[PDB]
Amino acid sequence: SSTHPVFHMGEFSVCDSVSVWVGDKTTATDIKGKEVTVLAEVNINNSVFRQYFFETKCRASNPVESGCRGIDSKHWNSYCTTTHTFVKALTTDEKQAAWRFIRIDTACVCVLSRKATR
Amino acid sequence: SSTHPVFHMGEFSVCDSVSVWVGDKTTATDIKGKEVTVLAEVNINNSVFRQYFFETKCRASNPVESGCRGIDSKHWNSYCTTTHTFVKALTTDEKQAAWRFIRIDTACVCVLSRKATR
Repeated sequence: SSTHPVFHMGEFSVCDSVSVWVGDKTTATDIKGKEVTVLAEVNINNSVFRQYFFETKCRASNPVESGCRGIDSKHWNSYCTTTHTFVKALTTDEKQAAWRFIRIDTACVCVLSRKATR
Repeated sequence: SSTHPVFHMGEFSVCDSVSVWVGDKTTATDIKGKEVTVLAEVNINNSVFRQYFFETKCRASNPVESGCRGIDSKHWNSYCTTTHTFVKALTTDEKQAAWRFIRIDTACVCVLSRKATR
């Protein structure tokens, strides 16, 4: 059936990623390597904001049984790597809410390798 | 010459992306569609933090003259789309610094299309 305009003449990617705005994140690692308790809402003094985090995870580490879709999996070995970044969030290491930079999954990238070790 | 272990037996992606931590971002659009002046440092009351933004842009919209590297550009048409996300930043719409959600470039994804219009 030709009743499919490729979703939206595109949109599909080499790998399937899922981006979720997580607020129920209770723990995250700061850039300094500190595992801290993350707050769903930022309580500064008299202001509460729902911050949330856009965590883009890999739905599949290998959309196809060889690597990524479209990729010549004979010369190129592929896998979906979830990239971690450090985001400015109000987090508490114990009983002190402070603005830190915590690692969240920002994207899911398909990496290519020539599958040739040296 | 075989003096190349594929950089790090991988790392290379279908598309070339550049992730920069920008602090000199003076303007950004809030999720509500408000063009606001972005501050390099967040001045709340008596606390100044250097926030910065991780903007991952596309170094090339088409790494190869057909689509993306490895992709069968005969059945799949490809191009690198820079994904925009809204990040919680202290921004001023004029003379009021407030925590808003501004669109930054978070990733550069290679999208695939069957190059077949319906």
